Formats: sequence, structure tokens, C-alpha cells
Amino acid sequence: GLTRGSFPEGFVFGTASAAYQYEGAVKEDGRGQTIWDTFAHTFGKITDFSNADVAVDQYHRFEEDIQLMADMGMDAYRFSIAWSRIYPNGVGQVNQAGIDHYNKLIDALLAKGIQPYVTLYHWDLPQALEDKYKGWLDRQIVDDFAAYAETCFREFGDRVKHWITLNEPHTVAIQGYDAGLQAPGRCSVLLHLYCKAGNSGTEPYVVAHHFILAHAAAASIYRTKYKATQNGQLGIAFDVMWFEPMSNTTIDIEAAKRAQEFQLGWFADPFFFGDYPATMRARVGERLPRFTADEAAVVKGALDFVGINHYTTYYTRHNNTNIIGTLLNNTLADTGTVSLPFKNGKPIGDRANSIWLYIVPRGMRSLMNYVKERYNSPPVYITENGMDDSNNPFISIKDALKDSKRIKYHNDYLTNLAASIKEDGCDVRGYFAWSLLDNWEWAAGYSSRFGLYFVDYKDNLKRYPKNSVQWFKALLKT
Repeated sequence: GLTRGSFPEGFVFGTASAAYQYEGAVKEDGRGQTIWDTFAHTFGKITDFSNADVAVDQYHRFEEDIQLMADMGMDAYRFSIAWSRIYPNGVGQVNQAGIDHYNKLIDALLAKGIQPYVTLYHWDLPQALEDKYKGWLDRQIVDDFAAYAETCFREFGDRVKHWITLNEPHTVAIQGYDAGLQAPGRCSVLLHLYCKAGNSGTEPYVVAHHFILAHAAAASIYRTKYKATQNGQLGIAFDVMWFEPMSNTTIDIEAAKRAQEFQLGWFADPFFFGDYPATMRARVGERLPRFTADEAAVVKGALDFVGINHYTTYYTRHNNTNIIGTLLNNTLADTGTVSLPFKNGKPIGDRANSIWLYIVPRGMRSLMNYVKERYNSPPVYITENGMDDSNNPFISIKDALKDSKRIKYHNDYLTNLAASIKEDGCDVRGYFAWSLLDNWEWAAGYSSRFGLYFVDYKDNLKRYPKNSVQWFKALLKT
């Protein structure tokens, strides 16, 4: 069985959270409105009609939750800073209460021996910036994000040594601006009637470009002003499905590779090579922004580590858009691929609660090797891995705690991860389970339970340990 000894000395184990999904206290201590407050309070946007006004109240309950982490022997905790608690209006007046709050959280974690891994941007853009210039659509976001980042380096970098600037820019660009399923909800209305405005063919690429420049601008500030004295490191958490060819044909083998370049490469190729993947330049053409030479020089090498958010593996086949019909540009169409968890009607694996989450442990090992090979062995952290139970009102809490499926999931994915390190020479430095606590799963609301701890929403957010808590405790025992 797995032990700490199955991993390199110093390997970091943690759990992960995000501010909007956990904190609650949305109108407390000067917090400004975000695009997700707006989204959650708009008809049609959240499948279970819920919101995160309270969520799991980690804003007030963080000391309890820190104890729940320590109970397993966790080394670290990934949490995000809500930009709107620091600058309620995105720019302008600093909110001292926001600083005081995250200082309390950081100090409390460190006092328990738990290292903070801090995400600066986990999707909760101040609504003021959405109103001011449509947020990520405007180049101004780059300097505004970088200034916010700098304030965080200044206030917290004496203690915080591990920073994730952005969580899943791919998810944001696609879900926020192509599908319009996540905030701010924008898409080609001809493609999805529920959207109020947007353009699925152009906006995702603009947003992605701005994310890339925003990271680079924050990284330049960090390296020039803070890194020498603070001695920390900066990365990004990329959402990454593994892709296998739907058939053993070179066309589908190439399609799987291309799907990867459009998902991870879209961001990582700029950070490692200074430009977008050639396949994107070829297929997206003039809708794909170009870096200037000075921009490429700040973007290339801007990561200290690669955060990988990984859950699942799909099959990919080559796809041609219908030659007949009016073309409505969108990101999937641009890839020249279709990726699905089915081959000949047979699923690639068992599925968790989430309709997208298929259980394919080997994908973890394949992906680690891919990253090592393509990017010349950068340090990698698994910044998210886990699975969800349903929220089932027809079973007892006691039965809800019996998460043997999650135990098997973590076991199998970690076994693959350990092999990628020991056998394959992949430089993986740590692993964070999604998630500490059941929480608000964005548009899925409270219908999805990802936690190691069960949260009783019908009994003042009481935390109960699922069986996986004991499993992690045993694993991490020293």
C-alpha cells in the first residue's frame, strides 16, 4: 500500500479550496460584488437555483477547518484570495479588513504547520471591473491584475512562498466566453440562446491572451521586486484532461495531440516557448492574438512551476465542421477534434457524480510524461485531483460518509502519480485533493459533493469526516 515513502522526500500533500466556493460572508467586512455574485443571482445560471452567499462559511470557520486538515496530517492547503476583499472595486481603495482576514488565515495555517499555497485569481473578478471595461476582454485587466498581485506579494509574501496566479484560464476562456455556462456568461447567442451577449469565436482568444499577459506582468513584478527577499515561487493551475486517440489511426493519434495543444498548449506553449502552438496559429488564424517581441520576452519562462488540475481522460477523434451550413466560430470547432468519454458506445471508465468526470487513473501517468517531455521537465504540482459524490437526500449522513469510490479514486490516481515519479522520472513536487469540504460547485451548486469532509447543509454546515479522512490519515502517517 501507498505511504509517504512511496513519494520523494519532501513531497507535499494538501487539500484545495477556492474563496467563492467556500467563504460565504459575501457582504461582510467591505467585500465588493463579483461577477459570480451577479451570475449566481441571475435566473437560469445555477442548475440547483443555489448561491454561495453563505457557502460553507469558511470565512468564519477557518480555524475548525484547519483542525480538520491537521487531523489527516496535511502538509499544505490551497486557498484563494478574493480580489474583491482586497480591492472591492478591483482598483482604487484598499480594504484593510481583507488584508487582516487573510493574514489571520495564513498565520493560523502556519501555526498548525500547514503551508499556504495561495491562488490569486480563482474566477471571482470584481464586478466593478466587469462594469468598467468588461473585465478580461480589456487590456487594462493586465495592469489591474498585476497591481492586485503586487499588493498580495507585499502584504503576504513574507509568509506565503507558493503562489498560483491564475486557476484554469482555459476553463474561464471556454466556459465564460464560448459556452457562457460560467461567469460572466457570454457567448454567441446564435450558438447558445441563453446568452445575452458575446462572441464564441473571438472572445475566448482575447480573454486567454489577457490571462497570459496578466500572469507575465505579475511574474515580472514578483521577480524584479519580491523574489530575492521573499524566496517563493509562482505558477498557474491548468485544467488538463488527458486525451487518447478514439481509434488506432494516425489521424486520431494526431487529433488527440492537437486537442492537448488546444487545451494545455494554448497557455503552456507561450510560457515555455514564447508563442501559441503552431496548430492554433494555423486553425484560429487572425482571431488568435499575436505577442509582440517584448511581450514574448516577458511571457517566456514566466512560470516557476506548472500546476496541473487533472481529473479525467477522454477519447479524441479528428473532426471536420460541416462544409454546408453557416459557420458559427467556436473553440471546439477550431480544434478540428471531438473528445468524448465513449468509444463505440462504451464508456472509458466508471463515472463519478459529475457528468464529465470519468475515472481513468492511467491518465495521470500519461499526462505527467507528456508534460515532462514537451516542456523539458518543469517542476509540477498536482493542484487538483479528486471526485464527487451526489447530494442524495434519500440516504442517511452515515451512508453518505461511505466514500469507498473516492478512496479507490485517490488510491489509483496516486499510485499512477507515484509511478510517474519513481519509474518515469517526472518532477512532481506535491499533490492537492479537491476538496477539503463539500462546497458550492459553481453552476452545479450543492448537487456535487467533492469533499473529504461531508457538509450537512441542513444542520448549520456541520462537518463530518467521510471514510476518506481516515484513509488519508493512514497514508500520511509519519
